[PDB]
Amino acid sequence: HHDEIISELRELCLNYIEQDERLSRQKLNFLGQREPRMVLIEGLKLLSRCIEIDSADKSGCTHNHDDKSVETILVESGIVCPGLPLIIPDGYKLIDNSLILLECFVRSTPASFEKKFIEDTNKLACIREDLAVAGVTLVPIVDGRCDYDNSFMPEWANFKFRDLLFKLLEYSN
Amino acid sequence: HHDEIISELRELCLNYIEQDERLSRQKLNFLGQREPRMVLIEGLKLLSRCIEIDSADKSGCTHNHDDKSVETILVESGIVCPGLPLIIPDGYKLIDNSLILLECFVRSTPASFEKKFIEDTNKLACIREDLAVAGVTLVPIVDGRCDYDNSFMPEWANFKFRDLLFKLLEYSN
Repeated sequence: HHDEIISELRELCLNYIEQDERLSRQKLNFLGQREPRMVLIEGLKLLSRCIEIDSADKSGCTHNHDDKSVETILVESGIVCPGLPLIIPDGYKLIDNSLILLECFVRSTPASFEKKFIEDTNKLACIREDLAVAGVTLVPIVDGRCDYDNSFMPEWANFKFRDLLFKLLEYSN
Repeated sequence: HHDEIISELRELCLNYIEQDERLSRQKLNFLGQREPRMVLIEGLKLLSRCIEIDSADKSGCTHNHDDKSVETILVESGIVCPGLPLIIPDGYKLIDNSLILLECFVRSTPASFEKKFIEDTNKLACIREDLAVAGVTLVPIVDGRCDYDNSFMPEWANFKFRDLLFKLLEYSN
């Protein structure tokens, strides 16, 4: 049954995902879903959020909890940068006149890993000069990962959570 | 003749490598060599230094000009971190209580690119906790590149410089 899969996903979320406050909102969004395709989508977002927070912590920056744009981040610290592409980083840290910007990703093949690393590098590089004129030095960080492992979940639970999400995806295919 | 190759390398160094002060010492070390194997070694170091400075500038940090260790960097800012692995970053920036550490590399295949990215990531990750106890937050940056291009050299000159270094390597093989 699809209800059994959903119930297993619920118990993994509650018992095996570390109780970090930054995950609370997404865990609740996930637990509030009863429709299989919505459980699947919120489950993918939950596992992605674990990876992003893990990357922000390892990179020494603040996880972009409320999906703020670079434009928004600078405005909130009293920095005016007019005419700037829409970039939503995974992490950020405005320190003195330096703006740490973090992009993280997961790729499973070396060729897709390198392609994505170069794309994320170019994405951040595009705003270096725009920030420089506003007196801000870009510190761009690209964190590429080869798997979906993170500090908030034991490896077996992360694997089981992905196995259950796949069964839910098959049920909706 | 090997003297013709050396003379061509000399003119490329002087006429086609941008006159950035951070390259001056290595350009002079290179120009002072007359033996083929020493011209080759100093030429590889020169092209590597162009890439490292280019990475430090793009990463918003200071190029590690005098190959200082992490231990040394912290001592010079009045930060005592006792018992720390020997790590010489390509770049650094101590800002407030945050230590930006930069590792850069060039790899020509996607598999070697990913292998090296993960190794450089782990190298920096090893000191996160050691720095954390000394009140310093590590901001580790790994800049992987797919080629030897840099802002200090036109693409044709960078290619010719590598072509001439290869002919010098063949002469010494």
